[PDB]
Amino acid sequence: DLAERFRTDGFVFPVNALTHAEAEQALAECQTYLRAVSAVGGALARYAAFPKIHLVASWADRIVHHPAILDAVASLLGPDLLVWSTNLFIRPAYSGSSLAWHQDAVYLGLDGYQQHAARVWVALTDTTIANGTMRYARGSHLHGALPHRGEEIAVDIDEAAAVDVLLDAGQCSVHHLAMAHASGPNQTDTGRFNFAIDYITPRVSPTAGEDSALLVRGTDTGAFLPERRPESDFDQAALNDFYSAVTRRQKRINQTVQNR
Repeated sequence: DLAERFRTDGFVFPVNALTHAEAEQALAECQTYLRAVSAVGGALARYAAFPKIHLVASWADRIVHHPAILDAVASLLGPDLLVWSTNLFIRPAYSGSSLAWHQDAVYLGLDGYQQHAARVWVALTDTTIANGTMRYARGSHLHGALPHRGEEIAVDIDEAAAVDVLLDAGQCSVHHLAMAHASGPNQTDTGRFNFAIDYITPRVSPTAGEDSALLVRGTDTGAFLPERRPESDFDQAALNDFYSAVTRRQKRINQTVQNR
């Protein structure tokens, strides 16, 4: 029924992943990682929060391979899975900014996310009605990406029917890349930390340009050049593959953004 809920609503949550203790430990490792790349500066600091954290940081590598997440995603997308990107979405204490309703798919340049992709939104902290959580628009995914603070989907969203994504630390939400969502400001004294993972099957293909992804279930990488797991935090081989993979991805992003 998990797949049925996902396909009907365009999302499904909560699904269990990390324990509270694993969530807190992961958050500590994430914070340690952020400080470290900030001190190194350069390209790691610039791309600290996206799009390939899992290729250089052991804590991110561990989560995207977590069996509970992979099992949940497999029940939605099938047994052949790849990690296409990772994102840190952090809303610090008393951050007054808001994000308009929008869909993740707009600038990803992917073909086949309609049936063969899902974003896993892992709560490293609790998500509450007041700490800047995401809201979903149920059923807003059924026509794929739509035309678009950030830019906003050109459609009227019923705010009263929107669904606050409320999670215990360690739980996650899974939503369609065409799910319309918005996020409010964090009104609390504690930062809100979420780790987002884009899972795809080999039936997803880039609209244009060379692309890469990390095989996590199955043996088929489709059109994607294969990536590798980091042997250790900031291992030089991982850094070199990171530079290559991020450069490849940002070329794609730059290209789709140009075709607005």
